[PDB]
Amino acid sequence: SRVAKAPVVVPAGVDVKINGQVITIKGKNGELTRTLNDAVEVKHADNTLTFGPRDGYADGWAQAGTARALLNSMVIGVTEGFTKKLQLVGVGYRAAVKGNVINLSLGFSHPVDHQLPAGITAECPTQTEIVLKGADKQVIGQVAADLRAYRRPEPYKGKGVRYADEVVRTKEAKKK
Amino acid sequence: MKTFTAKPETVKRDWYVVDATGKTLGRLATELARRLRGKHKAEYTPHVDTGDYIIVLNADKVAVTGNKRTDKVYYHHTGHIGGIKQATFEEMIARRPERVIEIAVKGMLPKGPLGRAMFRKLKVYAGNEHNHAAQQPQVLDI
Amino acid sequence: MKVRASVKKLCRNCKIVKRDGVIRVICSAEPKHKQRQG
Amino acid sequence: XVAAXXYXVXVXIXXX
Amino acid sequence: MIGLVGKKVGMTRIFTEDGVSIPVTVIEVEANRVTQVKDLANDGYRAIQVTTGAKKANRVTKPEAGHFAKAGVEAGRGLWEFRLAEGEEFTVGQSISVELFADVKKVDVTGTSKGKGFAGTVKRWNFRTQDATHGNSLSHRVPGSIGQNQTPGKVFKGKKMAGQMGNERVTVQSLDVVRVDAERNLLLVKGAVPGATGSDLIVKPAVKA
Amino acid sequence: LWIARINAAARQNGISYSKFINGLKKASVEIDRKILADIAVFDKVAFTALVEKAKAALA
RNA sequence: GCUGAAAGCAUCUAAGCACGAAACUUGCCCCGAGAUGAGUUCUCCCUGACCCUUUAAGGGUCCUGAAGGAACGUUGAAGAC
RNA sequence: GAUGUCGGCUCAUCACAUCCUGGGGCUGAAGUAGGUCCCAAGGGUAUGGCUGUUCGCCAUUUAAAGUGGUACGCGAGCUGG
RNA sequence: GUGAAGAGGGAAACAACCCAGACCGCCAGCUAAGGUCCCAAAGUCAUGGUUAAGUGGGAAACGAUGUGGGAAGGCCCAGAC
Ligand SMILES: [Mg+2]
Ligand SMILES: [Mg+2]
Ligand SMILES: [Mg+2]
Ligand SMILES: [Mg+2]
Ligand SMILES: [Mg+2]
Ligand SMILES: [Mg+2]
Ligand SMILES: [Mg+2]
Ligand SMILES: [Mg+2]
Ligand SMILES: [Mg+2]
Ligand SMILES: [Mg+2]
Ligand SMILES: [Mg+2]
Ligand SMILES: [Mg+2]
Ligand SMILES: [Mg+2]
Ligand SMILES: [Mg+2]
Ligand SMILES: [Mg+2]
Ligand SMILES: [Mg+2]
Ligand SMILES: [Mg+2]
Ligand SMILES: [Mg+2]
Ligand SMILES: [Mg+2]
Ligand SMILES: [Zn+2]
Repeated sequence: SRVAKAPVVVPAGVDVKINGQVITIKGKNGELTRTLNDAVEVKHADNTLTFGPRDGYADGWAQAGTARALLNSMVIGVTEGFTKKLQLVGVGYRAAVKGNVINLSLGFSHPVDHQLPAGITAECPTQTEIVLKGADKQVIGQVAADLRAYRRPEPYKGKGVRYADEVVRTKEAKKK
Repeated sequence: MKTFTAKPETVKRDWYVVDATGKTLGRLATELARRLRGKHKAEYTPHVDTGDYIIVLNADKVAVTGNKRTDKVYYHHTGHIGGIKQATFEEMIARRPERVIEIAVKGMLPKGPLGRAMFRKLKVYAGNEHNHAAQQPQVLDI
Repeated sequence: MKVRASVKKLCRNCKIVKRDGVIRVICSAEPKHKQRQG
Repeated sequence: XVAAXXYXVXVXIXXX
Repeated sequence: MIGLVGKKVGMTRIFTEDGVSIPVTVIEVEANRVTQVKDLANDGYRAIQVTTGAKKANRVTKPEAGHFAKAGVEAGRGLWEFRLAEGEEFTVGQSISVELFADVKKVDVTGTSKGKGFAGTVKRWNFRTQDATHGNSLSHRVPGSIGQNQTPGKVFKGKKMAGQMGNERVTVQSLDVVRVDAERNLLLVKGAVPGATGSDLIVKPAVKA
Repeated sequence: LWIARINAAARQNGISYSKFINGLKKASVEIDRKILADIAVFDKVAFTALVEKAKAALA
């Protein structure tokens, strides 16, 4: 509704090719594509994109709002991109990036090596920090969740892979 | 005079080819059953097989409505004490697509020797190719 | 997780959501307030 | 239960 | 990988310098000759048919003789098939020796178990015997109850009962290879294998690995 | 049996049994089902004429 | 859980995407084309004359008897037969 | 005008309201070990002393010694306390 | 009221329920209860709605931004939520 009615202003240097339902957004950072729901009517007008419901579908507006939000993120992705930061806490917890594989020592008896997806690149400023870069918002979030899954922040000391912004609620050890 | 009766030795049968792509499972099956039995002919006789030969192509692309792709369950018992086996529609399509159509049509045909004979005139194929060009099947939009 | 026939909001942060065909109560503040109808 | 109190002290009919 | 057809020669032992006696089964693996190569185009699957040993000329039927003549090999005592593994190619008439198992380490041996004839439930299924004394009447090795009562009203399929025991195909898996002797056409494997002395054996690289 | 045969023959001419019977009644045709089934098998031209009469009455 | 509207926020779900158990389908072992829907591949064998009638997947005569099988005998770590 | 009773022995088969092993949420969950609820029926799941006993108590084990249905499963299968 | 002492059609099968009371014959017609996609006789009939749960095609107190309709009302360009 409100989300769908707002048009997405395509900035200069981004090419939007609409073929049926398949829409492709190409920019300097990369090229992203997806096929929209049949109930969504996407129109490219001037330097903006208008999303409206197609007749004959009950959901209609609901689908249009989703398509609008997705399309907006794609534009942002192919220009500035997205960044996710993870911080390690726990003493002995270290990370290192060798090419596209992230090697993590989370206090296990075996080494943990996580293979990165095609479009995601990573860097370690310090041994306890990982910064992910990419063009796809969904993919970058999935990778961050996978890394966090290995050692989720514990509730007594906060040790584990946590998001940089995430606040971890800590409790006391029973009583006495 | 007495009512006419079809003679099993003089029945004239024709060959047809049907494409199952994007057709509702049950609605397609009823038409197949009618023509296999011969209910569409004026010479219909309940004790004589007066139907037609039907080739079904693209059995793997048949359609079902609702959530029946993942919720329609096919059950069978092997005969051994436990022996109760189950398979969903999607699993059946993956393993043996022809079975889905065959099972539906069999349930709609008369039970007994004559019904089994009628079933033999149905040829179901998973793909788009058949090997019965010599029989010159005629396209049937059903 | 509290599996109950009667699921309801227990505090102001509790939210009612229907995932699949199950009514659930998710709470940001208290993990004890997580509930599933069943 | 049916057939108690003993029958043939166990063999049934006897005689047979 | 493909295997070879051999013959059970018997059992013995190998004393190691350390002082360990290894029970071994001696398998005579003579040269296996390829008689037919199955391909996907003509047969629908990939395999090789092999023959081994020798057969009296007067005992070879004309149908069988013609088959061997097409391959150009002399008649053997039987025919066995082995499924190919895609990266494996063989030609008709090629001879395969026991050297195939030079670096295999573990094998699976298939043979026909010794026949025990009609066996009772005690021997065939390890059923427990009932009391020998204390009043038992003619019921020392009998099966006992075979079902419940009226509700089922029948005996279930697969009920363990007396019948033919043995004389069936059996496979023993993961047997260590002890020695491969190409000169003597011998293969020594640790442990016992199914069959009696003189029986045909099928040796293949272990699948479980 | 007669009804089943009439149904098939009528549908070949593009009408259902139920509507066909109604049309004959409206056209005051009193041929019974035994005879109708016989004509449907032996004289297909005559059966077509019956169907046209039924269709005209229904119109 | 990720992305994400309906519901400018939130939200694992409605569209879309990812994980997840000795259960399920496989992978391992054995039986298995009476699977009457009776399948496939390789090899081997037979290349004669005449009549009759109701004229057809018809009957008969003489010649011929293959590949192979069975039977019989000596038997088996196979077996109640 | 007959459907033989309790317990034992032999041989079982199914349900899941799960005793063990597998997965998970909450914890007044530091760890170890627990409590409670959810998913899960693949396999596994004591021997003796006393008593006709089922049961129970006791001794010593075990990863555990589950709860029920099957004519309170099973005498044209055994026993007969 | 029916069965008993009553057949026929329907309710899958089903004395006692629904429809309906069998003098005999017919390869004629109209209807009742109940039905008309196939098994299996007859509408894949017409028009306007509702449901997404295979609800329909088993079950309560109670729980829930499921969704359709109706009459109010706080509140809102002194810019509401
Ligand atoms: Mg019937
Ligand atoms: Mg005695
Ligand atoms: Mg005695
Ligand atoms: Mg004795
Ligand atoms: Mg009596
Ligand atoms: Mg009696
Ligand atoms: Mg349960
Ligand atoms: Mg399994
Ligand atoms: Mg009992
Ligand atoms: Mg009895
Ligand atoms: Mg005594
Ligand atoms: Mg006594
Ligand atoms: Mg009386
Ligand atoms: Mg009746
Ligand atoms: Mg009836
Ligand atoms: Mg009367
Ligand atoms: Mg009428
Ligand atoms: Mg009909
Ligand atoms: Mg309609
Ligand atoms: Zn709360």
